[PDB]
Amino acid sequence: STSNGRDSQAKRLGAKASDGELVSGGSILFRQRGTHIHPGTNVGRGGDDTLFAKIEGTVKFEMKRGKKHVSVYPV
Amino acid sequence: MLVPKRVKHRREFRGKMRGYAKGGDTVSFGEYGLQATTSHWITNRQIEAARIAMTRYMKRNGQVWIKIFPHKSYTAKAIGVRMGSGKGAPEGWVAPVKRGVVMFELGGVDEATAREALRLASHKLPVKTKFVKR
Amino acid sequence: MKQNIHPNYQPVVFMDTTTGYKFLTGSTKGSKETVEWEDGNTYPLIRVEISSDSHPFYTGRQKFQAADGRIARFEKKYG
Amino acid sequence: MISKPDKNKLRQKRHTRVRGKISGTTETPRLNVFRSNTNIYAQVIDDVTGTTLASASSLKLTGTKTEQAAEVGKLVAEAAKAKGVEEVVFDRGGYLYHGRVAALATAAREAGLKF
Amino acid sequence: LRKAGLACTVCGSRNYTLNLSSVAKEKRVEVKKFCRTCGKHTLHKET
Amino acid sequence: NRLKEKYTNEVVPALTEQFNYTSIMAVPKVDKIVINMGVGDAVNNSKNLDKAVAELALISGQKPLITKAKKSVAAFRLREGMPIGAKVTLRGERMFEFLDKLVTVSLPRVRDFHGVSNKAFDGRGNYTLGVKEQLIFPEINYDDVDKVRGMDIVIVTTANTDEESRELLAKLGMPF
RNA sequence: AUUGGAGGUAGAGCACUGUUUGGGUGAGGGGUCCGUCUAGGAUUACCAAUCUCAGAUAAACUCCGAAUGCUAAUACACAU
RNA sequence: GCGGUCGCCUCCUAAAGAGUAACGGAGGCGCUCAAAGGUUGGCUCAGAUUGGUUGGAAAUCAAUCGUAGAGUGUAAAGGUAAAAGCCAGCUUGACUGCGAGAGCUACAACUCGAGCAGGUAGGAAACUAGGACUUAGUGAUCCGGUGGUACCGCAUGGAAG
RNA sequence: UUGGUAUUAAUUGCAUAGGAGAUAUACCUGUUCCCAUGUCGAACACAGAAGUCAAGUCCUAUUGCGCUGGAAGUACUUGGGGGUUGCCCCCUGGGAGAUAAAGACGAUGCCAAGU
Repeated sequence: STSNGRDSQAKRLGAKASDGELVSGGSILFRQRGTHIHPGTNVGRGGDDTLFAKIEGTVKFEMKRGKKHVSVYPV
Repeated sequence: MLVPKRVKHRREFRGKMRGYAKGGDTVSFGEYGLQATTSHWITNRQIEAARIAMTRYMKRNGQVWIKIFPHKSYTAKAIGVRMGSGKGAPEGWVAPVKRGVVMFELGGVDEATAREALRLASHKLPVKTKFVKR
Repeated sequence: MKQNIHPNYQPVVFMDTTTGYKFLTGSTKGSKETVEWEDGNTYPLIRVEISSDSHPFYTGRQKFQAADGRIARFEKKYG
Repeated sequence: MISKPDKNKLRQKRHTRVRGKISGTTETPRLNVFRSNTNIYAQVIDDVTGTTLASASSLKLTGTKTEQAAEVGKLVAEAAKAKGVEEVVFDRGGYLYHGRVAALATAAREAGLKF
Repeated sequence: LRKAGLACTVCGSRNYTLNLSSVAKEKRVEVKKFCRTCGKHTLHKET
Repeated sequence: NRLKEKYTNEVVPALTEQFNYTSIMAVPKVDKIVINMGVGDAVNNSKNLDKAVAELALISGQKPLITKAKKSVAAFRLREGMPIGAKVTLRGERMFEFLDKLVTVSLPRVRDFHGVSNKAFDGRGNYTLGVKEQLIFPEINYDDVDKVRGMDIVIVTTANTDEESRELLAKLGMPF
């Protein structure tokens, strides 16, 4: 044998919009079981510890704190 | 021959073999070298098998070195076994070669002596090295 | 301080008499008690009358251990 | 054996811990929580244009016994009502709610500001 | 090991379902929650 | 106290002789003690050590607390545990309620060759010390000293000056 | 096609986790003898306790970091 | 054919979005925790070195250095100091009724979730709270229980169901 | 000369050297009051500000270190093309890392006062 038919079911990790889009209030931003990016205004961290929006508007990235971030700038 | 005494992954991949030397591509702690103009999977028994011949000609000298360490747990399979159903046995240890690889350091070595057991290692290496100065 | 020290400082009715130089308070021993004797819960004698020079490394330098050393092992006229 | 590590850096340390529970600076500016060894400042701060600041404290612009005063900055707290910001962000910083913090804090709560 | 439910005074005799430590602790679980007339808590019980 | 005054006024010369002159409010100065069993030994019952905690309440610095070892030793199987040997961690004017023991009572009681501890170099102006038994502190010690379970004694200056610390303790009471 | 992001892949060097070549660095652990109040001071010896300097080394190393591609908007072209 | 394997989570193989091949590698999990959960309020580790009676390589201590070279209930991954690390108090929100909006994609499923109501619980207030640092810790319908049930109750009432 | 606050994020921090304490901050004095402590005025808190620049602080100077920072060239590579191919070469477009010439002992606002 191998003891290696033991399997992992991969799943979708990464981005959803990532670029200034008019993403819906309470909509998904970036799947994270582990935070590379870090939150901001109009943005919630999930029970799935992702980033989810709260209010529509542009969702550009910011280098706050010497670190990677997402808020939502309105309009 | 000489073995990495502890290993966190006793199987490897076969790796690749592309292009040119990575680092150690000049002679560092010798006067002489032999540029690997080719690339293979050199085996530790073949290397030290060259090195006792290097003692035989190169009798009384000190810091005459090979450079590499055999890093690769190379693994073959057996007779009549079908394809797969597991991966086989780690028979030993190998280092990779690139083109342009300097392999040899030579200290306290004359020019006339500096081709000879080296020239036997031309018959004791599966690679096409050649004579190199600093 | 703790409030209401249920550990020690408890006042045994004694005296830290002379050259320990303490009297009595919420205190229990040694260097802690108070600095006076001129009212006298008890009176300052019961421990000692000679100071830290009560240590015999220095008690009038404590050379009363001398003489010793050179009569070890031979200044004699026997044999 | 060295010394105590300094209270100002430790209260800007804890102040940086607390501030994320605090902020909302624009449209509800923050009145500080400060202490000197002596006497404490008074400032209301939005994003950077933190409109008014004053001592109310021991460097020559003070109440007399500003320690356990009412005016530990209640003047400046009423000056927040002179701006027009009156139920706004009040700090905590690296500070107990118990000490002379409570004087200006509860006294501003008397002065018609919130917490 | 661990399997229990949670009762109350009336609650249809059972409100919540939880097992917390029915072999480690083994005393009692007492949890106040909301009833069918939520808007007020009551102190709640265990099956 | 008493050695406040003879401290400051007797070091005003040693101000000038030693390192800093003119820093007349902040010169070198003592810090504290720590007084500990630290025996280990807890694996037997820990209860005999819980009479060493009454030995530390008996020497009566302050409340006799205890420490937990970071890892619990395989050679001692103790499973980290809070009783290990006692703790005070005594400081200040309580030290100044404690030093006249050290200079006119304690080692001048135990008479053991003026207790030389010149080995105690803590790098920066601190100075260790130990003790085996304590027949120290009259009318407190006896009728339970069938074995003194130990104690350790570490003085510490504010200064990093080891030799001026030697002149700072050995200024008063104990030669080495 | 331009702009916007994202991804660490190839490559590299080693910045960490791994392995490892020398050179320096050293308790100690075994070779005189003084010698079992008496331990030892030792002699050199293998690693020389780390660390230091070059030399590397990797799929499960990455302080970095592509070119490609993917996506967003816009532009132009179309017709889906 | 034998052997093994047949579920779910984690990393490589994955080719710089995802996607993932083989009887490929590496591991596992088939849980605990009424407090390791919430909240408030504080704290910073491991380790190195010195020095100190029992003494050890570490028991303890103190000092010095110390970006985490620890820990994070539980493997691994990511994350991790405004701490998710550590300790105290309150504490039972590991609430009810939801749920816009989303993501993921044969379906079934699954991942969240703004905000609102009903009251709550801490917290002075603000603020937070629909389990745990996130991710294993779990299975379709039936059928029979458990309780409630303004429902039906076979002409009619009830009862049976 | 400060102190307070943000922002830029280690060109910004460290190390060394000097100054400033009187504006102030700070160090501190005591425990009385509230609050104190797995102990303790340590810490925190309260009250005072004796003494004080010793330290923190802040300013100034220094590239000793860390920090930042390219290149030219170059690895790699789209698209295309060729040859003996577990491969290599070439065109075109892209273009690193390392280097690395160099910067660097911060900078920008926001308030009370020796300003």
